[PDB]
Amino acid sequence: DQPMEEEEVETFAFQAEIAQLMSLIINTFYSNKEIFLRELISNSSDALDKIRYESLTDPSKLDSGKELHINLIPNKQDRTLTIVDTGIGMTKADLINNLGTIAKSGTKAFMEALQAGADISMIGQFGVGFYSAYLVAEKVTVITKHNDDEQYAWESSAGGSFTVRTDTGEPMGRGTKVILHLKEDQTEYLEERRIKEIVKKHSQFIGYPITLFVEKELEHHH
Ligand SMILES: COc1cc(-c2nc(C)nc3[nH]cc(C#N)c23)c(Cl)cc1Cl
Repeated sequence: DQPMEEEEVETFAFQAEIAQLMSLIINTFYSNKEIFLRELISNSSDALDKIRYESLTDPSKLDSGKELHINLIPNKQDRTLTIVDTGIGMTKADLINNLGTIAKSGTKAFMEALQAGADISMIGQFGVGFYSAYLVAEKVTVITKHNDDEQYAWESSAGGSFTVRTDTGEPMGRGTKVILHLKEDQTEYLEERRIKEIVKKHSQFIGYPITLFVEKELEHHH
């Protein structure tokens, strides 16, 4: 009897300082947790800047999709908030290198800044704004697709490790999805009014379309 599907999953340890940062963030009380969304939208914008730049000299970079935009997708039934972009995306090595195993100077520097009295909202200036996701999320899943490459899924609940595997669910043309599985007391970020006010307040200068898709699984059809 054959399995419908089978795939290899790799588990990697976070570099020490990244593990420390994630513990501080996911565990500590902060009054301004809404900044996570700003940080994630900012990273999407950067990724969109990148594919756009590459396409300037090689238009075929956009064969996997010309539209450059950001989508925000609250799903109250799954208790997830997903941010999707059609940016450059990442290779498997990119995921492993850039989301856990190699620490930049900004990781330690940021924690030093916080100890010296800085605010968590500054996190983006240290290049680690992604991890601010764990202010509101207990688990984060990153689905990503780069040109000429397969679709991969990265995931961590911040236990000091993350997994990587091939994603065969729903094929993306190109880009990245960051799926936040929200903490039970952070479900306000699934509400339309909350998402809208946070984007209005913090992402006014993002130069790409940002579009809300309110997701609901229709009855008897989950
Ligand atoms: C600079 O540091 C990071 C960047 C990205 C990232 N990279 C690319 C190519 N696209 C993205 N879209 C949304 C993202 C987010 N968040 C994102 C991630 Cl997932 C983690 C880190 Cl630590």
